[PDB]
Amino acid sequence: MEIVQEGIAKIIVPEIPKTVSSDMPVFYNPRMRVNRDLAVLGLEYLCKKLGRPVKVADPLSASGIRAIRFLLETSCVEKAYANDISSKAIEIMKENFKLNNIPEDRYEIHGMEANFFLRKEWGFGFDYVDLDPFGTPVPFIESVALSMKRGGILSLTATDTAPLSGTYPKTCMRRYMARPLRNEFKHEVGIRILIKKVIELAAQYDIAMIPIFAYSHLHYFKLFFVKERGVEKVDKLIEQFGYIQYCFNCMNREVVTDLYKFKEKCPHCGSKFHIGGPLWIGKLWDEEFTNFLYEEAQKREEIEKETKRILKLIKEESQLQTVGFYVLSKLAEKVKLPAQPPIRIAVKFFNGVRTHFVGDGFRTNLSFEEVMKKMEELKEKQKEFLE
Amino acid sequence: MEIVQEGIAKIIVPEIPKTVSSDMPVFYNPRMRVNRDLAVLGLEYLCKKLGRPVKVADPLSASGIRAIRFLLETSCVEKAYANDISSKAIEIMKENFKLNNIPEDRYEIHGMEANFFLRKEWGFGFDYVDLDPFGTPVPFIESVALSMKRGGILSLTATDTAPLSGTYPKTCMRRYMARPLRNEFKHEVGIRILIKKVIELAAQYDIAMIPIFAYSHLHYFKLFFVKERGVEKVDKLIEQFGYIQYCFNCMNREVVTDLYKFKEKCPHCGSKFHIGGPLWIGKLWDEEFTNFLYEEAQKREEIEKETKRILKLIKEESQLQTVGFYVLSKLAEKVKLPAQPPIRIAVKFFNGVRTHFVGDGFRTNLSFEEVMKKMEELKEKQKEFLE
Ligand SMILES: Nc1ncnc2c1ncn2[C@@H]1O[C@H](C[C@@H](N)CC[C@H](N)C(=O)O)[C@@H](O)[C@H]1O
Ligand SMILES: Nc1ncnc2c1ncn2[C@@H]1O[C@H](C[C@@H](N)CC[C@H](N)C(=O)O)[C@@H](O)[C@H]1O
Ligand SMILES: [Zn+2]
Ligand SMILES: [Zn+2]
Repeated sequence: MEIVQEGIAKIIVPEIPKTVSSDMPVFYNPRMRVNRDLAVLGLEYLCKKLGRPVKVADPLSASGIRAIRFLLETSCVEKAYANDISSKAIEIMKENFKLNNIPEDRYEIHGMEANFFLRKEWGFGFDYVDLDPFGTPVPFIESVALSMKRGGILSLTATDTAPLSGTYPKTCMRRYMARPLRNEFKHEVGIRILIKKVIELAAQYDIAMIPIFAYSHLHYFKLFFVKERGVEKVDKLIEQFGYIQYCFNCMNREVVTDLYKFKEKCPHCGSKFHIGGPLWIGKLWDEEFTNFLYEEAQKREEIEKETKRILKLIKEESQLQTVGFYVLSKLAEKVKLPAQPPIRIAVKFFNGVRTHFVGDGFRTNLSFEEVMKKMEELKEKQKEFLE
Repeated sequence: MEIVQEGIAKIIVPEIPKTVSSDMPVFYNPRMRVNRDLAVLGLEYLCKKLGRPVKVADPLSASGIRAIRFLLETSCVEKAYANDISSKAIEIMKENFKLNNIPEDRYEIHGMEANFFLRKEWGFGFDYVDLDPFGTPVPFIESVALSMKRGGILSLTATDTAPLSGTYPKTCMRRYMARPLRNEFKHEVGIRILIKKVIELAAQYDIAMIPIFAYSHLHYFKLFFVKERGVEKVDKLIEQFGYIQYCFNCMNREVVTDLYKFKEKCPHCGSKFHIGGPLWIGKLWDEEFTNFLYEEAQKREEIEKETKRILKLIKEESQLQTVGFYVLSKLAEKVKLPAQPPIRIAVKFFNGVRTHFVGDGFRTNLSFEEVMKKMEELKEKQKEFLE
């Protein structure tokens, strides 16, 4: 119905509405461009790390765009295995591979349910898997983990951000077995819950799925994991499950890994100290992986400018990783600050860094009390020097 | 190699060792007789409840004994679907169906991996599934839940009792995401952990798998679940997840569902108050289902006498359901009781009932302090009337 270009790929896709959401359930959504850019960069990383030809899986392929961009824009793909349960998805996919002049022996197209596709007796494990569902990836996690080769990377998307972010808490509990927190850093809480779920499902088979990258945008989450083996590595991951206590009155927060250590009342203002989790309380970014993504992205003209800006922000963010973050406007509303300095400047007063999660958000190693003290010191010297 | 009879069935099986464990990994284990008796009784229950022909699944069939006994010893099986990934398992299974003169249109034999077998596009859901693995059932739970019809019953076995019972705690955590308790009621803790795992895996798909029967013997667990639909029912199940605090010094125990409520020290003796769970803190037995099993068992000559005795004990036990139980010998060792009355008599002093879990174990609604008080009152009137 319509021809579009993304990166080096050209594809035929049904016409899409004048405007779409980031998680729009259409055959091809151009707003997922950043997502696919990241997936391509993540694969190139593996190309450079393994230094050999890899086999990649695209179990939920639709137009075939991801598999195609993998083949066209990375150096090491021996063969791409694309799949979709939808028959017309398949037809379109076929024509799209041909449209990009991709040799037949470079790919396989299948029309199976994704779990069956992944669990086929291939005789080999996948080095790279991109799992890109509408909604939750939960139903496919185990099959992906089992199908992947040791040291392989998973490119993952989830669009069920509403439950994970606290809009629908009972729904979140049913699917992820965790209590969410609908606060100023709700998207981070959501991502950490998702990570926990991925890890525990793989852990059932003594597979260690280590998170190495996180990205939140509007109504989707983007994660990367690397698969490893050994019960000790699984154990290490599990040890980094925990909870976040958070106060809606004053925004105080605290990480708890010791079940004996929960506090009913917020030590700051005495309001109810809510509990979020259990969830991943470890790092959201592997420094080296993240740095590579950024550097490699900059060498590619076919990578969106936005992806490059986001990666630069995430690089900065990855150097001061914390559980949760602060939002300047909300702190300001709390202490009535005369004027809010631009976030780039604001973070400096807190020895912090910007976060991609929210425009005026920031991470810091300072304690909550210290942060509030800084909010008072500022405002105090703002008012004093105001004459 | 050898012909054996179990119930009404006659089967050919490889010769087995002079002696075997309850969980012996052989083609056919006669020590699982009680397990299979229960499975047959559970199916007849469904026969009487639905009053129509049912389709049953035996995804891990081996000799075919369960499917065969279902067909021969119950009234309502329209068709049995048996499966095993092992080729010689298949050969044997075929001959066994013929040996029992079962009409061809009454069964189907498949040689697939059990998850693929279960997830086949059958065009119908299974009314009854018997899942009988060596070790953990975890890898098959989701496929079973999805394949089952609403209102269908699951007959489940697990033989990985060592991790669940606290012998291997890190292994338990990896597979079940729970801390076990290697105490006097360790097998109950293990079962409640297993139940929790089953529920949460089904919950991922908004399926409510309600436990209705539990049985622990030596090195295996036997559970029954019924499948239901509706997020509210799933919610109800999740609400019955919780923890058990237990003291190894004095055997004090307490159920905690409120994360804020954990105590570091045992309120009785001040020793460390350990935490087990999260796990199922609800009922282990549906009264009606359990009663039926017992009554129906008594009408069947081909049902083991042992199964009948066990069911009678469980019937008694199901009328006073508690989280955890006490073991007389261990309490006695604690307070040095002159003589331990037979458990049948002992339970009366505690307003309790016997438990099938352990010979001299008992359940009671009395608090720990009350139990200990009874241990002191007894011993006191034992010594006073000793002259
Ligand atoms: N269970 C399933 N098995 C296989 N394919 C599925 C299944 N469920 C959904 N799909 C396909 O899943 C695809 C999901 C899409 N979000 C894929 C998007 C694609 N990766 C892109 O970047 O454009 C749809 O094309 C569905 O047809
Ligand atoms: N993944 C699998 N898919 C299908 N069959 C399997 C799988 N793993 C193990 N099996 C078969 O699982 C069976 C497990 C047995 N414990 C079955 C016992 C049988 N239910 C009985 O009562 O005698 C073995 O016969 C294996 O061949
Ligand atoms: Zn507060
Ligand atoms: Zn104690």
